[PDB]
Amino acid sequence: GMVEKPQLKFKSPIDNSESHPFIPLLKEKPNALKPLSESLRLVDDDENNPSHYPHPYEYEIDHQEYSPEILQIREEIPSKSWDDSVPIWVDTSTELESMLEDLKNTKEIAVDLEHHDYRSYYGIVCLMQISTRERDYLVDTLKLRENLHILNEVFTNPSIVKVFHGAFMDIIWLQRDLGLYVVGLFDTYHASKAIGLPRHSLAYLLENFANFKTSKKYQLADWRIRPLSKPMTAAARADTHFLLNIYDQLRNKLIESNKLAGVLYESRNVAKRRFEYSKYRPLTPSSEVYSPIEKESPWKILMYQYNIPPEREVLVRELYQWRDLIARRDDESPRFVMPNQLLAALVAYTPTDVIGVVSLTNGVTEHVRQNAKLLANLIRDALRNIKNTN
Ligand SMILES: [Mn+2]
Ligand SMILES: [Mn+2]
Repeated sequence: GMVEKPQLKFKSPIDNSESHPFIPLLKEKPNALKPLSESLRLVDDDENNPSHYPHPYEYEIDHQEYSPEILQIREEIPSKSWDDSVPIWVDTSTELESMLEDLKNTKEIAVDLEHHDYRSYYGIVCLMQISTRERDYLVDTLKLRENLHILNEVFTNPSIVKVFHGAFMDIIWLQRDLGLYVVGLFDTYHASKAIGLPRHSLAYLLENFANFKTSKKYQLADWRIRPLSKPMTAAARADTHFLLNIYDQLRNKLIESNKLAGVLYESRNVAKRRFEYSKYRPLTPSSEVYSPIEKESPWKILMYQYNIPPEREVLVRELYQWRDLIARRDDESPRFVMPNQLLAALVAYTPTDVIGVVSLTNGVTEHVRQNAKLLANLIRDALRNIKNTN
């Protein structure tokens, strides 16, 4: 079909202006050790790190003690039979409340998410998967975008282990879109590395410990689509359905070889990762902070040198900045507005009228088609400025 942009239905409108450092969406702060008061303040310009808000749960992540049953080798619990249950679809505040009540009665849960970034500037969390020893949950993070914050009661309860595989970006996505934080994380990716398994991916773990073969024929899928297709519903359920059992085996092996403390340390730091706008990103790019990383051509004159002439970097740069502004304005990804190959195509052929712009041998996007005149003017200016100057 066409898929209507889910953003249009968000309770709170999106803001890509980036006129202030990221502000935590957190209004309440359960399992608090340090009041939310001190949390929402600021950290005035340093030199390495410009002004910004700190991670609202950083303190707890450092002080909150782990569940004593995590340091103990325990009899593992096999994953429940896939066919013995259906994944529980959650898309109403009432369904959300019941799941929540259920999660509060666990010792650990497995969590994962599905994300979308083609038709959104920063990106949007489209689905959340949660598994208990007994059931698999599929949460519509689109329809419940503003309600999900209540999961912090469990996501920040240090008495409940939250298991994720390589959650470095998921931690970022969770705060940015849902204002969710995690205290009591166990990252199976770091567990796999510490133990020294040949491969460290989720698929590798699923294949060898749960005899489940994965199909990456969905990491390019569109998670905004409602209802979810059977195959996508299954592939999402598979992210958390087998994870707690894998958690048991890796944990026991870590205790058995005295490496658990290191994995918990690595995990606390994954959970401490803070999301910030590229504009207010710290100088030295560290793993402690994340800011939007262009998924396309090198800022300005690209290295994909489509034989990019000398005096055309000004043109290149204007196209880049124009693209970014339109992307931000319409809340779209830069590639949806204009992919590097098209941008490159414009710079290479330098069309100066609408006909030239829309008939580019390569092809054209809706945005380029709708701004053909502006682009033809922009390009014409670039050429005129060249013929002059020198
Ligand atoms: Mn994930
Ligand atoms: Mn997935």
